[PDB]
Amino acid sequence: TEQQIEVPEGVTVSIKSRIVKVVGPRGTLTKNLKHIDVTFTKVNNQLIKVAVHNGGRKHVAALRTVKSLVDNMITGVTKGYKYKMRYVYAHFPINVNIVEKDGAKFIEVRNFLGDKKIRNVPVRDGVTIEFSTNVKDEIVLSGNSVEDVSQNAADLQQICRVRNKDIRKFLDGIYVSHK
RNA sequence: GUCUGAUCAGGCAUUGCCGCGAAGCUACAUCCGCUGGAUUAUGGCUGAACGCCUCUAAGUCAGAAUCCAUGCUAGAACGCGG
Repeated sequence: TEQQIEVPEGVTVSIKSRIVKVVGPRGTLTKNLKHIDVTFTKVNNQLIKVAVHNGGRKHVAALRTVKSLVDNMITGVTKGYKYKMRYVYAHFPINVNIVEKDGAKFIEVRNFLGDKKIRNVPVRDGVTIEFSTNVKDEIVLSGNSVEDVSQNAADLQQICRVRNKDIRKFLDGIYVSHK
């Protein structure tokens, strides 16, 4: 089938082959968007329209999602999402520095479990990670994208997953709060 | 023990006669030794198939000795080539 997605006043959508751009005051975000047959390069003024002729189970998947991610990219570049995690610790005081001053496209977790060491991961695109107010448990991501924003949830969770000691007993772990 | 005439001074000979070191070599001994790339279980990330949902169909990431290259020898098919 075919679907329609509009664009408001202070946003400019521009799909140009599979390469998409959505423009907003936070940033301008690129991903790709094109499956088998389906042509999303049909800009009818405001309405960007996905259209395909064929159907089928796995085929209808890439009809909806290319429609969805342009609505999600406008919410990302305009408003900004907030994906939610928390630093948890058992006894030892888990210490964090953020992507400002010291962190030059990296975040850090030190004193995870009983580390004298450090478990380090980089960060993705133009994500303005809002850790703390004064001090908080919660770290909360926000950026210009949708994907790259919560990718800094993935970055931070996997690098210090509770592996070498058990997750069940030892409660040093930065788990997800909710999507 | 015997010969060189004898004494004597010198030789053969009995495994290097048998008793004790340093050339020449060595240990029971001396010296030395881990770079980048590709990805899996697994966990997530945006988002489906399928009004909700979730790692995959579009889209997109973190990730294992071994894998793989660093380190040393070599008939362009590898000793290049001035």
